[PDB]
Amino acid sequence: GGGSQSVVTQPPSVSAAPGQKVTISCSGGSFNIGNNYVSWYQQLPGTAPKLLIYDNDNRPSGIPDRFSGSKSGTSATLDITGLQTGDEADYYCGTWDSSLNVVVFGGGTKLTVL
Amino acid sequence: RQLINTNGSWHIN
Amino acid sequence: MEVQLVESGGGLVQPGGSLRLSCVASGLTFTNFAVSWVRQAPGKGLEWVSAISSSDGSTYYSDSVKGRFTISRDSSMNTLYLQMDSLRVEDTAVYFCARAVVSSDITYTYWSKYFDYWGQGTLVTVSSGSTGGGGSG
Repeated sequence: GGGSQSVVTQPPSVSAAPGQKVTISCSGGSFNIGNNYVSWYQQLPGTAPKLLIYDNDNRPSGIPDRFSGSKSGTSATLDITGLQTGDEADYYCGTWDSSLNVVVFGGGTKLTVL
Repeated sequence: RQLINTNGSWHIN
Repeated sequence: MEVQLVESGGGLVQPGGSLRLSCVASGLTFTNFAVSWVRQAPGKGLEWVSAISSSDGSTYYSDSVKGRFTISRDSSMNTLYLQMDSLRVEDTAVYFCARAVVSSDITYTYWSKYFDYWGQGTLVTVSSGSTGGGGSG
């Protein structure tokens, strides 16, 4: 199809030059981000998605601290500082939705570094 | 934490 | 030892047909984790599809695949499957196997479900070759 709407919304794209800071937000509702825990994923081109953040702001062992997450209200945010060209990828937040009863993923944000 | 790992159960209700 | 969640069984099929995907874990355990299949349609975002509990074998589905898909496991303890019947063009997507860490508060109302490891995924294309506009989906 063409354009559409998502349960949890993210900007379609974000960009910044090497070294800068970038933020990607997810806006949801009470039944998903409002009451449940958010996680974030990095999907490198043609690559298996990988967990960046879990339970709103925790980092798994091999994830550098320039990646950070926070949650407020029905919104969640992923912060990436010291941007690097290798950071180019699609980013998704994820959360259980108590109404739809599925893990809902945000629409996705394509990060370009230039 | 408030959370408690279900040890492998996708859901409980 | 290499760590792998390998999916396979992906392929081109006609609408109405069926396929069986399998996901094999190597170098990682399923003990104390649930497992899900997540797909990604052409140029779209990640969509949860189905899950199974390593604890009691309970099964769960998104409303869009219910009655058509069947998730299961066998005695190997490191292998699960996704039987896909009555396939529809919109079922076209790359299917990822992903290990789930699941937690909830004591009243089972607040939930934390995240995927800490994923496979490269297997591609499933459902079409007759006729679509009216570019690729299938």
